[PDB]
Amino acid sequence: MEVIELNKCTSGQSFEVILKPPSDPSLEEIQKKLEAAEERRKYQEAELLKHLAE
Amino acid sequence: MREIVHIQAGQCGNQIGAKFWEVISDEHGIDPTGSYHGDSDLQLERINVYYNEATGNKYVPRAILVDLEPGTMDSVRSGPFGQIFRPDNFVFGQSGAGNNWAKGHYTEGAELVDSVLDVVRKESESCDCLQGFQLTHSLGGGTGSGMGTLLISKIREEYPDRIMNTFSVMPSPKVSDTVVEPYNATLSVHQLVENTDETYCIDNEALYDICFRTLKLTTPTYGDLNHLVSATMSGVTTCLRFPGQLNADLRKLAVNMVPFPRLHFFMPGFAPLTSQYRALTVPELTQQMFDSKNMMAACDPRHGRYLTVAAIFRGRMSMKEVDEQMLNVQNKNSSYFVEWIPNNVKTAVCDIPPRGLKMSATFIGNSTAIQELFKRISEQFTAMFRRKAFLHWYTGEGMDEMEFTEAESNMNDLVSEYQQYQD
Amino acid sequence: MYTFVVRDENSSVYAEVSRLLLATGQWKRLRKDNPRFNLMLGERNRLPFGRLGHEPGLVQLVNYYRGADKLCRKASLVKLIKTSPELSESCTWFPESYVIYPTNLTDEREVFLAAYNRRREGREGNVWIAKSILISSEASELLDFIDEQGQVHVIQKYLEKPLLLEPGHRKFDIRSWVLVDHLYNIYLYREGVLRTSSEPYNSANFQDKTCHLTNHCIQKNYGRYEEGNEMFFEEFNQYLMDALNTTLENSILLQIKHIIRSCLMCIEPAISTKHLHYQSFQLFGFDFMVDEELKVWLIEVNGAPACAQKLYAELCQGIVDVAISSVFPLAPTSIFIKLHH
Amino acid sequence: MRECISIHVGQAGVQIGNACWELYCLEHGIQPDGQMPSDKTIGGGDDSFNTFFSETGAGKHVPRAVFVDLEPTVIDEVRTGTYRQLFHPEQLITGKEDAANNYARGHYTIGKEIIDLVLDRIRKLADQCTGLQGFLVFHSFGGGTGSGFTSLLMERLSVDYGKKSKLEFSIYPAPQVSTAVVEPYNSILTTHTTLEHSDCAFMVDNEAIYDICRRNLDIERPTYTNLNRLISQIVSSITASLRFDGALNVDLTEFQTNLVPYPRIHFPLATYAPVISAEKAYHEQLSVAEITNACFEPANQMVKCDPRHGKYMACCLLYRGDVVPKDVNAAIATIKTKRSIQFVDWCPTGFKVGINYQPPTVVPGGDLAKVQRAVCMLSNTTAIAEAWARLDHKFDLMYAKRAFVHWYVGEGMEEGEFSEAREDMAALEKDYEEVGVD
Ligand SMILES: Nc1nc2c(ncn2[C@@H]2O[C@H](COP(=O)(O)OP(=O)(O)OP(=O)(O)O)[C@@H](O)[C@H]2O)c(=O)[nH]1
Ligand SMILES: Nc1ncnc2c1ncn2[C@@H]1O[C@H](COP(=O)(O)OP(=O)(O)CP(=O)(O)O)[C@@H](O)[C@H]1O
Ligand SMILES: Nc1nc2c(ncn2[C@@H]2O[C@H](COP(=O)(O)OP(=O)(O)O)[C@@H](O)[C@H]2O)c(=O)[nH]1
Ligand SMILES: CC(=O)N1CCC(NCCc2ccccc2)CC1
Ligand SMILES: [Ca+2]
Ligand SMILES: [Ca+2]
Ligand SMILES: [Ca+2]
Ligand SMILES: [Mg+2]
Ligand SMILES: [Mg+2]
Ligand SMILES: [Mg+2]
Repeated sequence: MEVIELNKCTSGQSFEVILKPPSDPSLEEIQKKLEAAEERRKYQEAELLKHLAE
Repeated sequence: MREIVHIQAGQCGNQIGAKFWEVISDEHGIDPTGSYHGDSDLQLERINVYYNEATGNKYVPRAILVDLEPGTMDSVRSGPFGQIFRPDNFVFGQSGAGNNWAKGHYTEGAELVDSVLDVVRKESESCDCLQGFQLTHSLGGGTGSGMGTLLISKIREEYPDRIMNTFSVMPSPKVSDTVVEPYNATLSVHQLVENTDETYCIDNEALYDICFRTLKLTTPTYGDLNHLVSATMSGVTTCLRFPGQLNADLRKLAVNMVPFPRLHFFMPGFAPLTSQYRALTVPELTQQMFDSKNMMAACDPRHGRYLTVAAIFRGRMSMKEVDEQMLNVQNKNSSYFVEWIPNNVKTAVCDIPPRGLKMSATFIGNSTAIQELFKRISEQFTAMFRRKAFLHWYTGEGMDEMEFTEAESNMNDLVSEYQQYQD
Repeated sequence: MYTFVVRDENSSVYAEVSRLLLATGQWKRLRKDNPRFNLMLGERNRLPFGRLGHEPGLVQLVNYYRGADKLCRKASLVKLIKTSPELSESCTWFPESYVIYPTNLTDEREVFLAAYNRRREGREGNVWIAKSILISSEASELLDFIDEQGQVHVIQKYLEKPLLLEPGHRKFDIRSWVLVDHLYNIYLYREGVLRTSSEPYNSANFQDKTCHLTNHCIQKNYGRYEEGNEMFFEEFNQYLMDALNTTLENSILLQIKHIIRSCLMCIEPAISTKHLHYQSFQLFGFDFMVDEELKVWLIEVNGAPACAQKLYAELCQGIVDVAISSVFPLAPTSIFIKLHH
Repeated sequence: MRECISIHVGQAGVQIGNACWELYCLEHGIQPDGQMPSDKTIGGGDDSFNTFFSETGAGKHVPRAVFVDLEPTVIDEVRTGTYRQLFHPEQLITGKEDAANNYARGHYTIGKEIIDLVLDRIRKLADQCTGLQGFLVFHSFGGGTGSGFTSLLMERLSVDYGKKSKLEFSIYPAPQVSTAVVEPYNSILTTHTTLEHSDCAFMVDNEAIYDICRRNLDIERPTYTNLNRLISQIVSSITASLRFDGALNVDLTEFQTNLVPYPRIHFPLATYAPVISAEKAYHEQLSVAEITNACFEPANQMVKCDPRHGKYMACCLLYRGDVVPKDVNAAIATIKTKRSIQFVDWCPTGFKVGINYQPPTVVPGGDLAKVQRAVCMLSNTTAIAEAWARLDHKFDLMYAKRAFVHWYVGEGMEEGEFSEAREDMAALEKDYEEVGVD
């Protein structure tokens, strides 16, 4: 039960009490995922428009 | 500004659509001439969802009336709220469809469809953000069934990413105009399976039994049946027409109601239905809402299981008590709800009750018990088709038996699909 | 109409409890995977406590106390007693025990040998017993047997002077069932059972563990003196009066009630559900030893105990009354003894 | 002085952001028009509140915040609300149609078409920062925008501000105040792609906030306003050290240092007390020990779980009000002897304490009562993994049948990302059990 690093200022204070000691994707890769998903949608909608034209 | 374009096709579609606009127009404070004379701002809050705003603070429904004969739409334009519809939005022919799906879909309907799309295109272009389309129609006739699905397939080509909802009246021999209704209904169901996001199945037999047994009406009429459809159409669209949270728009309702694309056929339910001054408690609204007698598809929910449910309570009530009774129904019948979709029963509250009711409840169910509705149609269909009876009405319009076999096969698959998820 | 689920098909105790529930016409059983349940008769291992108490409008209950394993594990019980100031290392009703990990894996090997050596020099009885069974007086045999295995073991003193029944000169042990409800009332079933050894106790041969281990399976002279080597409190009480001139309540029952209170009241802050989003109850089986001085010792604690065949009805009916209906009431002369605290 | 930019995404993010900035102004004495009579350095300054408020020559204090929603109805409230004058139009961004509770729709379909814009608006606020520390992102797990677009934003922020920290305040889904059935899907999808991009994430379970409002405030049917006023109180406690003079958690980096010894285990549990009803006749003011003891009651945690059955990696006590260090230690020593606080062996058994003398502020007319002293505890327990377990269970129930999966595939997402995200959760749950189980 020890207190350490007691800091005090006009607006408050902080301290630490110890009881016991111890024992990414690039901008390119992102723009690819996005366009891939946009392409799979374009393919799905093209198959629908092809189905409707038939 | 999430607008919806409404379409009503055929005799049944326009007679029910007329009553629908008569009901909500009253709820939103719009008189037969399109002038607003309400007292609450909640009415106008989401008024642009169904109504356009013309010069002079006028509100004109965003509705398109379609038919192949002038008889029915002439009555609408001469009816109560006849003057409210945009005069240009009446599109009709003189030939008729003779209760023939082929005529509505391939011959007579093909001649008139292009001029209907010119009106749809006009209404959509004026929409700041078009949600989608809703269509009221019967499946047993010729125009609403045959041309109705033709409009859906053609509108889909032009607005493929919007939402398509239908209120579809299913035929029953107990309330029959012609023997060919099963043919038309089966041909349409195939279309709806592929082209709509949501279809509210309104079985004329359920409506009949409710009028005869529950409402104690000795001789039900189409007028009496259309009253129940009005009350239900008003209830199921309350989520869209007033300031709310869940199922606020068409795509969001679909996301929470449709777990599998082909299984988008709902059983609507309404409460109360009195044969009338007594107050209805919250427990009573809930027991009646889920009771089969109050359901309008004529499918006993105790025969299947609910994939998802959307409940709506209208009026000034205890939202705390609403949550209690809802949880009570689910917990007291958890064997009729699939256990592999957590929290699949959603409830919404609205403070504006329907005309003449202190409070009410509208029920939207996606139950596998709807499969029995398609079983009736399939049995009635094959009874005539195995003898090729009455096919000449259709083959004489350019169709082929193969097209009938295909529609039949797709509906049987739909049934088998419901069956596997019921287990 | 309350709902419950069954997740332990092998629980004879709750198989009967579930039978009685359905017999009341007010409890409906659901599929074992249905979450809209009021009561859960859960599995033994890996019971998913983290999913309880998160169903709106549902008061959920379960037949196990999360954390109770600290009391129902050979190694965990030893560590709990030694480290809990409530029980302390000087606990008088618990045999001197030690946690010994096999050499193929803290550990208490050296601490165990310090006491063992002290006895070997003090001419005192140095007969120990390891388990997780081998009884031996040489520490070399005990430690060498745990190494041949690959799981944690515990070496505790063997009661060389156990109380022997007559006629027969035979060992025994006592089983008490203890139900702790959602409020943490400690109820002790008025009916215990003594699992006796049908073989005369022989202190000069620990190789034949038939007269030393009183388990109903090992024994099963079976059924000679009493049916199924099982003696109940009525006969055992009359025996203590005829032989020793004392009652079961005075000579033994006071100590058992003390031991049960101490153990449960100690881990109460760790397992209580008084402020939890779900509620817990659990049935316990305490096993005791009695020596020729009428002093009671704590053998172990069982977290999923079975019940004596003759008492399944009465006790199971009791589990429903004070543990299940106390939370979900239905529309005496209690069989339990409340250990107040 | 180092600046902090707040980003509010989706309805839950925006509305909660409205509650916090309302409270921030009431605390720092900033009126709805942006004026601050106490700021004697007009048009500038390097004070503590400047980390959250920019300054114009006219003396207005503008929040360093950006609001993003794919549907314009929730942010239109801000544009015409009480604090409409606080923000300039550049800070409020809105689209036409939302993500419809569809993670794929918010991440791919709609997100791809508005991601470069939001970044350009953030870049505008960054340019006003002379020493930007990082970002605080508010969003829901269940919403299509809060989940889908947030994770896309988090990736871009890591690319455009790789050296800056990022903190999340995430709303965990609760069926009692939710109607979307697919929120388990979105929750786990957003956690997978956002995990490697977040430094410290505070989860708020709506079920916890809901029960606190009914139990402590006597709100039979709480509304989002009730929930958000309470949530912003906890957020104020957590962000107070960045906005006021002090020495504990002085910058966003310190949050990771003090609360996250293991990078993948960066979800601290928050506990707050006391929550007293303003409608209460009058409450007896609780002491340091009673409110500190209350921090170990599950009933005031932001996420229901049982810390008694996990292990602590870090514990941080943040007091506001009449609190002296002497009383804090007197309460801690009282709780160690009663509570079951097991720490991981590789972490020291200890508590970092921060005390701010100004007591909590309460929005006039709100639901909370003025209290003399309040504490918020930030503890890193392995017990919070219970919330992932619950969420994972619901995911598996639906994915086994592929229920609703077609909505995501229809927005261009591949089905594989489901199991990819789920496997990452199975990995997250394995790290938690390696830390707090023997
Ligand atoms: N605490 C709190 N939770 C909210 C709030 N608003 C929504 N939620 C929760 O957030 C979840 C829904 O996500 P939203 O934020 O509404 O969705 P979104 O980010 O706007 O994305 P969209 O799907 O495009 O509308 C539900 O679980 C709600 O309970 C709020 O104001 N406060
Ligand atoms: N310290 C000790 N001294 C003497 N005998 C002991 C002893 N510990 C256990 N025994 C004997 O072993 C039996 C208890 O064994 P234990 O309970 O450890 O095995 P077990 O758990 O498989 C049976 P249960 O769990 O059902 O009681 C008692 O009947 C007793 O005779
Ligand atoms: N509920 C209801 N059903 C109707 C109404 N009119 C017709 N029907 C049903 O619809 C089918 C006839 O379709 P109909 O609308 O006349 O065909 P259409 O004019 O070619 O579109 C039959 O099954 C009738 O039972 C009505 O007003 N209400
Ligand atoms: C999943 C599923 O059932 N689908 C069928 C419904 C489809 N959306 C509606 C298409 C539309 C749009 C405008 C007019 C008419 C039709 C999506 C796929
Ligand atoms: Ca012609
Ligand atoms: Ca300044
Ligand atoms: Ca990073
Ligand atoms: Mg007709
Ligand atoms: Mg045992
Ligand atoms: Mg939204």
